[PDB]
Amino acid sequence: TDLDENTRTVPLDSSGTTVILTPEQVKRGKRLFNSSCGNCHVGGITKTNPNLGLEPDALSLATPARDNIDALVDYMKNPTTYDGLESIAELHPSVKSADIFPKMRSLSDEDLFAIGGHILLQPKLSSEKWGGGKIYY
Amino acid sequence: VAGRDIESTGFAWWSGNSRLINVSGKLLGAHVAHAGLMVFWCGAMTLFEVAHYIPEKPLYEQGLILLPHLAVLGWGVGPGGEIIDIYPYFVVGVLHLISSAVLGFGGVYHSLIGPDTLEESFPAFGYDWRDKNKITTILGIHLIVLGIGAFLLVIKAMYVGGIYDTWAPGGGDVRIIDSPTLNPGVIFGYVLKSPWGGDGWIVSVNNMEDLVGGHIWIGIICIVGGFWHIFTKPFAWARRAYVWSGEAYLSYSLVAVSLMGFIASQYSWYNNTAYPSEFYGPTGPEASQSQAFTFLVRDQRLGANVSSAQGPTGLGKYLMRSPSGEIILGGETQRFWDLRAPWIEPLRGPNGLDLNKIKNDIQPWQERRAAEYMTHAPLGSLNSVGGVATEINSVNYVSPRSWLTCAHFFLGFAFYIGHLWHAGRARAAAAGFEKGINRENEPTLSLRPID
Amino acid sequence: EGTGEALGIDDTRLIVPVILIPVITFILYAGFASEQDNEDFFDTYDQRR
Amino acid sequence: GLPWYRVHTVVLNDPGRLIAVHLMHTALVAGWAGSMALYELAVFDPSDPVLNPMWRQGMFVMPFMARIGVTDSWGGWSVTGESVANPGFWSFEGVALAHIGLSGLLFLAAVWHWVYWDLELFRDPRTGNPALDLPKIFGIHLLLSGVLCFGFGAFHVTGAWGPGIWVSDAYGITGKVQPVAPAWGAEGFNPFNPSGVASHHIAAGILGFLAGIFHIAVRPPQRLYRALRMGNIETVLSSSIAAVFWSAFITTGTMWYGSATTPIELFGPTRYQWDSGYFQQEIERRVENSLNEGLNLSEAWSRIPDKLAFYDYIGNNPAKGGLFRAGPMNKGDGIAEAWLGHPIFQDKEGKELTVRRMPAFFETFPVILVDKDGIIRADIPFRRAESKYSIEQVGVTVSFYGGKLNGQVFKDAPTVKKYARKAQLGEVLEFDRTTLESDGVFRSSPRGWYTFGHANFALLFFLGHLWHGSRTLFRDVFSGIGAEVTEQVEFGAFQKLGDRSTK
Amino acid sequence: TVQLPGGERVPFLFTIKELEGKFSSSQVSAGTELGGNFKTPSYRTGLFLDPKGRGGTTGYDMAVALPGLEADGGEGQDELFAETNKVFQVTDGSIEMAFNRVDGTNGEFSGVFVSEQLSDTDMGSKAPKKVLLKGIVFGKIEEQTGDEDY
Amino acid sequence: NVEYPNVPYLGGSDIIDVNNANVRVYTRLPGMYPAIAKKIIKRAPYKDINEMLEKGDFTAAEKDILDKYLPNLTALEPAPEYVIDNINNGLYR
Ligand code: CLA
Ligand code: CLA
Ligand code: CLA
Ligand code: CLA
Ligand code: CLA
Ligand code: CLA
Ligand code: CLA
Ligand code: CLA
Ligand SMILES: CC1=CCCC(C)(C)[C@H]1/C=C/C(C)=C/C=C/C(C)=C/C=C/C=C(C)/C=C/C=C(C)/C=C/C1=C(C)CCCC1(C)C
Ligand SMILES: CC1=CCCC(C)(C)[C@H]1/C=C/C(C)=C/C=C/C(C)=C/C=C/C=C(C)/C=C/C=C(C)/C=C/C1=C(C)CCCC1(C)C
Ligand SMILES: CC1=CCCC(C)(C)[C@H]1/C=C/C(C)=C/C=C/C(C)=C/C=C/C=C(C)/C=C/C=C(C)/C=C\C1=C(C)CCCC1(C)C
Repeated sequence: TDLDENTRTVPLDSSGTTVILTPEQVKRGKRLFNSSCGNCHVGGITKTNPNLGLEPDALSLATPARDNIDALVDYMKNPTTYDGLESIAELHPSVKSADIFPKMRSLSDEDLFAIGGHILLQPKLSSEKWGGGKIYY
Repeated sequence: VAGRDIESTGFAWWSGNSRLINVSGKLLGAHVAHAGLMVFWCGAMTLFEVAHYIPEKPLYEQGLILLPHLAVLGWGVGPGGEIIDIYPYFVVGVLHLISSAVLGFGGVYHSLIGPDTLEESFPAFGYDWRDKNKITTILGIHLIVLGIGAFLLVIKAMYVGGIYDTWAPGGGDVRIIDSPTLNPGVIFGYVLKSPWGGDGWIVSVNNMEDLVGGHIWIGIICIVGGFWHIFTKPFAWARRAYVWSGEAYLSYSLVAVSLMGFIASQYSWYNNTAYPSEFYGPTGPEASQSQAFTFLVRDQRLGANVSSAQGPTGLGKYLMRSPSGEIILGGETQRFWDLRAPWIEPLRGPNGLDLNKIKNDIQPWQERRAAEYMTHAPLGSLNSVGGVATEINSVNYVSPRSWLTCAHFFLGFAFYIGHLWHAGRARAAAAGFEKGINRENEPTLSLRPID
Repeated sequence: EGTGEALGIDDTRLIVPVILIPVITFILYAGFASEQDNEDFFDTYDQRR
Repeated sequence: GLPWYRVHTVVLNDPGRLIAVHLMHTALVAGWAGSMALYELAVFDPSDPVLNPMWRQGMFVMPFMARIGVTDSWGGWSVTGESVANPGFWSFEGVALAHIGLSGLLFLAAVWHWVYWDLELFRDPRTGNPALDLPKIFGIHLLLSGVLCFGFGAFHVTGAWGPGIWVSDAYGITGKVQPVAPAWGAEGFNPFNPSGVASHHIAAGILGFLAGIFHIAVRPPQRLYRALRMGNIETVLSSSIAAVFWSAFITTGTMWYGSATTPIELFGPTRYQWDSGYFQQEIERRVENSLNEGLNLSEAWSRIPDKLAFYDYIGNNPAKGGLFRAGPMNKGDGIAEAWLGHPIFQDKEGKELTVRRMPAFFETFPVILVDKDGIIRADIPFRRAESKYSIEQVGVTVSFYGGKLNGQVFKDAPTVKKYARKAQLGEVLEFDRTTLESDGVFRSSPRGWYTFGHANFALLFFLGHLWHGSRTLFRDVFSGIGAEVTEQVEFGAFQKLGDRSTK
Repeated sequence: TVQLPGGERVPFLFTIKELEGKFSSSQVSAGTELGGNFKTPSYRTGLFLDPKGRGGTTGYDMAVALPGLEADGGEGQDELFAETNKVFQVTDGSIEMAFNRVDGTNGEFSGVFVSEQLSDTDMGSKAPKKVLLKGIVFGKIEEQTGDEDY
Repeated sequence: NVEYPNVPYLGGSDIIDVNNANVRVYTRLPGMYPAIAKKIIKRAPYKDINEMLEKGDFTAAEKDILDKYLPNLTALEPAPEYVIDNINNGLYR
């Protein structure tokens, strides 16, 4: 099947609103994800802390829930622990910590939007590959 | 056509350069043109790296191999090994590229229109391969030149800007090496150290004082030896122990250069002082110890007592004892317990990793460095898919250490093969049976039968 | 192991063989060498033994 | 002199001595047949034919006796299971002794032909040299082959003056030696129709007989005589090896895939009966029509014969043994004693789980209990931590129906797991592992061993056919090439290769 | 791990884990002795897998390399239950440290100890052997800082 | 151990056995993984969930989270083979 709009529609906000990503947006999101965070987050996993992956189950059960574009984009600038009680900006790539993480310095709001779109688009592409790990390679 | 065909020389086109052995001027042109090739590649490649360099990523993640050398020499890099300016790299590139034009003109001149043999028009430069004194004078001149190069590195490290010390107090930084170690027991203590684990021979340089002081020693040695060879002739023990032909000299240079290739490959693989991990990326030992460090910090943060945690086999999951008793990171990093890097020494006491520092005083920057070096291990494919062989195609990355080590190990083995070929041929041609066995006087038929 | 001794020589005893055995071999080789015609030659190798 | 690999070439041009060596080889083969029969009878256990048949005991050569009539023993037992009251001479023992006696007589004939070799029968009247009129000898032998084929088809297999042949039902439950009427028509070419054997052996034999009358009467054309080197016996050797490996491949195929000439109760089932669930489907339809008759699971499964349940078991598969796991099939899993019945797996609620069966390819297969539609429901985990489909979590009970363990409802998790491991291998049985000291690794049936041996022999005899065809067609250049080769082999010297009249 | 006369190898986990030592006084000095019992965990944990992929917390629950042995409906592989059933068993030991030197300036003390425990059981397959260790001890006594989080 | 009847409560079911469950299982229950689970596993052996709430030293917000997820939590007999691997069992992804 084509990259239809049904695949390209991803949740935007916590209420339930959706947004249809453009092909340029998903292309840029894939490139930015592979360049800025693929080293640890290849395949929707976390190499440094595999307890917390990027699969939709983990993002949905995060506090705040990270299964939407606004929540993901806020995480890319105000990262926190899985329960949302401690700031981990000094240990996580964030646009507010780009001097110590020189890959986040060039990202704009649209870049963060595209990266979140890539993250939310992936699980629709595969039933278990995104965040599945070795078992589904 | 004379001197350039099989009929008048006995060498085919594919052994074409073998027709240059006794043609001194044309051979000089060959050498100078090839040196022009070398400097051309240096300038062109470092300009290519400057053009493809993006200021976001570090050098080791971008596939850059040459700009790390200039950064180590102390150009355009600030504290923490952050490349702040890349204009000196451009200057070095353009200088090499422009000098390549001069060297190429000289080589093409001497190859095509220059005198064929220098032994009648320029007796000072002309030579015979069998004239030991003149060849030794040439060798001594080149030794003096090499000593001048070593002293150029010394001058750069001591006076002109200084070099990048990754072990510097605070973070790694460009600093003047004011007090190199000139003690013979240290410099030649490195040379006589073993190559095995923990010793490392000359790959185990852990400070720039030893490096600069031993480069002073190399400069003094080379200049003294060059003046020795200019004013001396080979002794009788040497005169009977070598084949005095051009191919023999080539084979000697080939074996030496092959050994250097192997040593340089292991320098790039294991050393992280002359090849700082912030320019060339983590070593394999560094990446493994970084994985162990990251998961130690994670599990300690989650309530585990890492010192008392038991792995599956009874050994430490995070911390154990080395075979000599030092407290070391556990798991399969136990083999890499000889790693010493500026980001992990801070937690190291006399008896190994200090448990108090490991428990209470691991800084966030150490965790960041460990995560970065874990995710950027030397593992990768020929098509540059970073990670283990069973990884997926999302990360495009092979460490510069892997490239340099593999390339120079390859070339070292290849040049050992070249040495074997050329040394055997030199011996056979000197003895005079490099073309075949004489049907008239076959040595085997004169030999008494065995058994 | 991993201590960095020059040539692995941790005991001073190890040097006695390491220096003397080459010296006895050198002494035996010198009797051969002194018997040779040690003048220079213009050839790829010496055919005189 | 004559190197070790050419030693049997001295008898190449000595027809009497050739007959002698052929006689000695025939004597050795007949003696092997007799001795193998005697050893098998010594080690055979005729007590239990349904759970310890011939093919479970490693009986290689006895099924070939039982295939075409010899189903009885002088000891008062039969492979069919019945007790013989008055066995005839032609039992297993009588066949073995007859083969030994024939071996001795053939040995004596070999001795006579070796000593008395210079007979006028072997000398050409025209030239006086020793020779063999191979095209006419072939016609005589083809007459003999046709007569024997027709006699076997018309008298032995049809039982007009013979026992008949082994015939069995679709599932190897009721099989016996009986006559088969010839199946003339297309049905005779069904490989699983035993009647097609008779139709073959009659008709083919007749044609063979007619062919003999041709070859004795009609001399070869000169063109084929010079092309095939009919005056060279090594032509006959090459062609015979060719036909022999052809037959070996065909027999290997009919053995592995099965046919009417390889009954399962004589050689065990095939791998494909296990792969397609051939016996599982039959057992299922039997119990289904029993249930439709008003019976319950216990009664329905009790009506399934033990032999049919024994066929539905992976250990009987020929594709489970090993190259160096040697001996009877009983030396592996053991001697089957009884059938414990069908283990229905009632989950915690009551849904029927089923353990996925081991494919023959896998030495070790995970124990997973798929649902009716087949979504995985329960399994035996490798990693117990974070286990979703453990039998403990889901909850399973094993209710046995049929067999000796009938009407028993185990509902603990351990005992459920133990019988899940058994149900992975098909039907569950009890085994004696002490009589033969069995080591618990599966072996191959006689079907698999026949297939292995004859496949390898067929390939090696293809090599032999290549070698001897090469020799007979290149006899003139055996010792090496002469000087004539240098002129013809030049490029463009002759318009036609080899021929020198051209240019 | 150690090797005995005859060439038999005994692995053991020399440990004082979960020790409950009792001082022989209200003040540590030369002649004071600290002693008590401790619980030694298993040499191998549950995650350890034997050469045939069998463990406590994971692994096969059968001898997979003998499917014909598991084919039997009567007993199956019940004979190999002792080797297949991996059991994490925590053993007991005792230690008696005797302090022969003590310092009040640094809080440091040193002396000798004798400890008794049991060796590796291979998850219950082996029978444990008693191990008697003797040696030297160092230690220090300080004031609780409140950040130890014991 | 070819039999361990408390496997379902090791992280694969809706109920979690606190005494011998890995930290990773608390990722299933929102708001408990990094902070609450650390204190759950610190004083791991509990007679029951009530003794866990009394003994765990939880702050008021942590107690509120635990009140939310009480029916998902239990405390069975501690298993040494599983307690030793309660923070890192080698199960990563
Ligand atoms: C590093 C590479 C290298 C170098 C430096 C040389 C150099 C040389 N080779 Mg060559 N050679 C090489 C590789 C190389 N070779 C290889 C790979 C092969 C195998 C095919 C050969 C096969 C070979 C044979 C068979 C022979 C030589 C010979 C020679 C010598 C004489 C050339 C001559 O008169 O040709 C004349 C060539 C030409 C007129 C063609 C034009 C070539 C132009 C000058 C190249 C342009 C270069 C550059 C763009 C100019 C820049 C100018 C500057 C001002 C900017 C010369 C010293 C000859 C020799 O030994 O003579 C005694 C000889 O017979 N070579
Ligand atoms: C391996 C290098 C090499 C060698 C051994 C030779 C050898 C020779 N060349 Mg030369 N040549 C070379 C490279 C080389 N060349 C190059 C690179 C070029 C291209 C520019 C030329 C171009 C060239 C030409 C065009 C001619 C020769 C000729 C000659 C011959 C005479 C040299 C002479 O009179 O010197 C005299 C020396 C000088 C004039 C140099 C003076 C020094 C100046 C001022 C530079 C100072 C540099 C400074 C010290 C460096 C500081 C270093 C610091 C950065 C650390 C001789 C056989 C001649 C020949 O064969 O005629 C038939 C000839 O006509 N060569
Ligand atoms: C490019 C470098 C170079 C080259 C090609 C030569 C070539 C020569 N030198 Mg030497 N020489 C050089 C540099 C060089 N020298 C320098 C810089 C010095 C110091 C001043 C000397 C001092 C010197 C003297 C005093 C003499 C020579 C002599 C000789 C001749 C004999 C060489 C021999 O048999 O060595 C034999 C080598 C050995 C027996 C072993 C070397 C000992 C070192 C310390 C080994 C240490 C171990 C090492 C680290 C192991 C690992 C190495 C690894 C790379 C494989 C020959 C013409 C002889 C001659 O006839 O002069 C007129 C002579 O007597 N040279
Ligand atoms: C395709 C050919 C090829 C290419 C492209 C390269 C490329 C490279 N090699 Mg080389 N190499 C090759 C073939 C090749 N090699 C072969 C066949 C061998 C033999 C086996 C080697 C053996 C070899 C070794 C032994 C080493 C390299 C290394 C290198 C790297 C650095 C080059 C350098 O600076 O050298 C050195 C350059 C020179 C000798 C030229 C003169 C340098 C002067 C004296 C420096 C002056 C410095 C001073 C501070 C300047 C300022 C002065 C003043 C203002 C104060 C580079 C990636 C190095 C590396 O990183 O290895 C891991 C290294 O150590 N190579
Ligand atoms: C310092 C470097 C050096 C120098 C100056 C020379 C010089 C010479 N070599 Mg060479 N040689 C070298 C390194 C060197 N060699 C090495 C490292 C090897 C080992 C691989 C060889 C192997 C070698 C052989 C086998 C022969 C020579 C010969 C010669 C002479 C003629 C070569 C020619 O005209 O080629 C012209 C160039 C070409 C035809 C281009 C060929 C390009 C090839 C096909 C590409 C590489 C293929 C493959 C990847 C190599 C794998 C190598 C393996 C060990 C890993 C000349 C004196 C020949 C001779 O007559 O000696 C007296 C000769 O027979 N050399
Ligand atoms: C109406 C009379 C009649 C009837 C009913 C039959 C019935 C039969 N004939 Mg036929 N037959 C008859 C007359 C009759 N024949 C006559 C008059 C002749 C002439 C003498 C023959 C000659 C004849 C031959 C030569 C063969 C049969 C065979 C058969 C059987 C076919 C079914 C079967 O099992 O095939 C199974 C066998 C096949 C389907 C033949 C396979 C042929 C392929 C091409 C072989 C390929 C081999 C090759 C080397 C492999 C390379 C690759 C590999 C290594 C991977 C069956 C019993 C076949 C047989 O004996 O089967 C056991 C057989 O081969 N018949
Ligand atoms: C192709 C013909 C054939 C076939 C299919 C079978 C089939 C069978 N025979 Mg065998 N058997 C045959 C010929 C055949 N036999 C012959 C000619 C003899 C007389 C020697 C025997 C004697 C015999 C006996 C005594 C017994 C069997 C038994 C069996 C059964 C088990 C087979 C086994 O374990 O193999 C195991 C085979 C191997 C371990 C080796 C196979 C792999 C290759 C061929 C090895 C080649 C090695 C090579 C020559 C190099 C050796 C080097 C040397 C220096 C050591 C099986 C039904 C057993 C049975 O159940 O009887 C009731 C039994 O006890 N057979
Ligand atoms: C029935 C078929 C048959 C017949 C009649 C012959 C006959 C002959 N072959 Mg043989 N050959 C055959 C099949 C046959 N071959 C096959 C299938 C192959 C392929 C492997 C060969 C390959 C072959 C070669 C390559 C050569 C011969 C040669 C010969 C001649 C001399 C052999 C000799 O003296 O060996 C003497 C043999 C020995 C002293 C010991 C052999 C021991 C063997 C290897 C192992 C044990 C065998 C075992 C006891 C019985 C096998 C059972 C059977 C069911 C396979 C002779 C005319 C030779 C020839 O042409 O000479 C002019 C020759 O060089 N043959
Ligand atoms: C000034 C500036 C600003 C921005 C960047 C920019 C790059 C544009 C830069 C410009 C740089 C420029 C224009 C650099 C010029 C460099 C030039 C022309 C270099 C040329 C070097 C010449 C070389 C090697 C010659 C070597 C030739 C050889 C062995 C020939 C070999 C051969 C010979 C001798 C005989 C037989 C045949 C064979 C084998 C081919
Ligand atoms: C080595 C090898 C390679 C490949 C196959 C295999 C792995 C199986 C293995 C074995 C191969 C082979 C070819 C084995 C074959 C064995 C053979 C041919 C054994 C021979 C058995 C023959 C016997 C007893 C004959 C008995 C004869 C007797 C009393 C005769 C006596 C008599 C005589 C002589 C005169 C008349 C009266 C009377 C009493 C009948
Ligand atoms: C520069 C630098 C950087 C980092 C810190 C460090 C301290 C290492 C510092 C100093 C480094 C130093 C001082 C390095 C010096 C290296 C040395 C002296 C290496 C020695 C190499 C010598 C070699 C192969 C000798 C081999 C000679 C041979 C077979 C001669 C020939 C022969 C002989 C002897 C007998 C048999 C026949 C044959 C084959 C003709």
